[PDB]
Amino acid sequence: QNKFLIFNEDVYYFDSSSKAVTGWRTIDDHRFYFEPNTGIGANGYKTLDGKNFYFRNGLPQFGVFKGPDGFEYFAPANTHNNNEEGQSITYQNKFLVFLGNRYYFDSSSKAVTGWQTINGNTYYFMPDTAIAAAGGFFTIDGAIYFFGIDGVKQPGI
Amino acid sequence: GEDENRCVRLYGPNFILQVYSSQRKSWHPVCQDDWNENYGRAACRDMGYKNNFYSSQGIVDDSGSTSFMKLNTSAGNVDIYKKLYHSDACSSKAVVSLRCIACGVNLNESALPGAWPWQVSLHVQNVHVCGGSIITPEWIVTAAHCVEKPLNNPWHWTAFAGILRQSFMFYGAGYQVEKVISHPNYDSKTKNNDIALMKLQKPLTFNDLVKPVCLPNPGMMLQPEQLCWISGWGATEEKGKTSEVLNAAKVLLIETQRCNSRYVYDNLITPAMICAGFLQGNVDSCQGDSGGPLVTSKNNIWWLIGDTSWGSGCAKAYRPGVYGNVMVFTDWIYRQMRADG
Repeated sequence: QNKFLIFNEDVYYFDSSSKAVTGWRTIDDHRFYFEPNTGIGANGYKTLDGKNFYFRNGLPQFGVFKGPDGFEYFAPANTHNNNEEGQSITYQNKFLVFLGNRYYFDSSSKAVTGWQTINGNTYYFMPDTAIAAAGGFFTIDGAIYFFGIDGVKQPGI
Repeated sequence: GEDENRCVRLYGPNFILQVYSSQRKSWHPVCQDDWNENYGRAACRDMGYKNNFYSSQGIVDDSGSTSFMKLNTSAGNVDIYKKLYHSDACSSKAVVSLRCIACGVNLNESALPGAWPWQVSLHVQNVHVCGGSIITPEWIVTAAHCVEKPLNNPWHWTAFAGILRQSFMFYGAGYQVEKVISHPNYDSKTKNNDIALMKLQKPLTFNDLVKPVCLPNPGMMLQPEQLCWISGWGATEEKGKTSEVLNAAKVLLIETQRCNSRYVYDNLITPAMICAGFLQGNVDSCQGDSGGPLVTSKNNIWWLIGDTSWGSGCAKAYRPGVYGNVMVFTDWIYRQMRADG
């Protein structure tokens, strides 16, 4: 009663009735989501009631994670317009810095990828992570490019 | 006169206690005569260690300087540093050495239990994000970019110590962080002064698997290319993730005049930053080892050199990693511990 359950990498939770819980449940002031069909902890991008998250073992994550349309700034609670904890939020035409990761979002609130030019500064964003290369020589498209730790490219001719 | 005429500092790899002399503008040692454990405890408490006291004893003077802040007895129940006064030379022929905390001792590929007892893993939303380094029972060193802007509440973080397997870091079993302190100078772009203090809500219990790592004392004389070690959960394989196991990799320091060259970083590295790669590559830090400890062994004690900042290939050397200079921030660390007391 009233504890979690790890079983073959699956995660569950049982309430005071010894029954596995499904849907949103507030455990220790945190919200988890469990699949209605199987009850396992949620995993991966999961649109829900018009609010998009990115679950890992049933706990919404913070940061940038690819979805059906691309990457999104899944942000902490009350970061923009009373958004829930980890809900995807509108983030257009401005940079995002996160654990030393510098993301850039376009007008549609999706993180750009590959080469970009912003305010006269040329950037590059790793396609598989959208992380903006920064801080030393990088091997891109079979060449060499040097980016300052702000991420801005260095011409170097 | 609290930001000068009351400042004490341990010195060297031998922990030689010193007191600042405003009259001559110098750091001086203290003669061993008249000295006992009580004044050692006072000097430790002043240095922000609160109740941590390990050992004090006299050691034959080796620095060679001829001057001492001699203690008084008949001054009355006054400030300890109201008494220490100058003298040409004492008759005890011994200067004081004072250790405020037992640290820098570990048990004698993956790392075995109790080999890096000072390593911790920080969990933002049940996922390993940054490492750390124990310095006292209730203080952990890490990076400022780990706890910046969006992620800055102490309620987001949680720490795990003495556990080697990421799979074994359960939910609700870590230590809750009751405060997050980033360096005021920290610049989000250049990441200069990238160091943060994360005070736990409850003290860490120290055992064979959990132990502090000593801070760098002034006057250590780092050789041009040391033999350090780097620990943390990452991925030796590139295109990887948080490793299931804690690893450790021998690394070699790199001179800042070489690491700022134009084949390496072209002046990206500031005075508060340190490089430690490994020739032939095949070993360096990696993701999840950001905010982890870089340590060395000198004079039989494990010292903390820095913490991870950033890199450009991470085991693709000729673009090695970078760590913040713990020695340069040690005074701010002491001040933050002191004020919290």
